[PDB]
Amino acid sequence: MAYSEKVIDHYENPRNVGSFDNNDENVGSGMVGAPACGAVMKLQIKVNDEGIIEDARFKTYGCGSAIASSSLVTEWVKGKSLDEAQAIKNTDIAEELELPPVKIHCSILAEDAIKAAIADYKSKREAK
Repeated sequence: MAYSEKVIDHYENPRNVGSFDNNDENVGSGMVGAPACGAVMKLQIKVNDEGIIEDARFKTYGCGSAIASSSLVTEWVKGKSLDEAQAIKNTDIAEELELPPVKIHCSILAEDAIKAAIADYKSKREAK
């Protein structure tokens, strides 16, 4: 973990783009990153009483081209259950957009980021 000269980003001074304004007593957050990858995958989700994903958000964070691995995992979780989304395998996200051989790991973070949110939701109702 180095200084990483790429902090404090702003797109023309947005207005909380990719967020549902604070939590909703049932929102899970998933954040993942890597040292050699030099990036972070942040995605939002919304689960109901039943336990199914009804809403899925995503925020930008990292210097690079538009990441499809995130926009793909988001549209997939949108309407999927907790187990279903957590069942997703990077292999599916890899062949989905056919990521480059440069850092295939970029695909593993896509499925790993979404899961981080599912595990965060259960923690919101586990302690209350």
